[PDB]
Amino acid sequence: MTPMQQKLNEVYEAVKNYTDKRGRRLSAIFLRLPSRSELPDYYLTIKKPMDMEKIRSHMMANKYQDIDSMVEDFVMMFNNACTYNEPESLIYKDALVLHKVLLETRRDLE
Ligand SMILES: CC(C)(C)OC(=O)N1CCN(c2cc(-c3ccccc3O)nnc2N)CC1
Repeated sequence: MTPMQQKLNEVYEAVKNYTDKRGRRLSAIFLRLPSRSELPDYYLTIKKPMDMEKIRSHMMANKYQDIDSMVEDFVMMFNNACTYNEPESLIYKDALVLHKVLLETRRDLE
């Protein structure tokens, strides 16, 4: 695997694997967004749906030319979560924390 592919897998795994101070894996809610059949209202609040399974499949299909492209999908996903849920909710706070982890991970790989 190229250094580019190694950095992509590392960024993805940092987000996926992060746990909080009590061991809770924050990424669990962001793996699979329910379909529009199951969750119509989300697809009207949210222009471009995104979840980690989609990011993972783009990564296995090498569709990421650089790291910036992967971060954009992650930031899109976390912005989506912070649009659909209110700031006081757990999912909003989990999105904010994983967003910070994402950027700190990209920075550490600079
Ligand atoms: C019972 C039924 C009505 C089907 O609802 C559910 O099963 N839900 C579970 C998922 N849930 C949410 C997912 C995301 C989310 C997921 C992946 C990526 C980004 C995201 O924002 N965000 N906010 C939510 N609150 C919506 C409600």
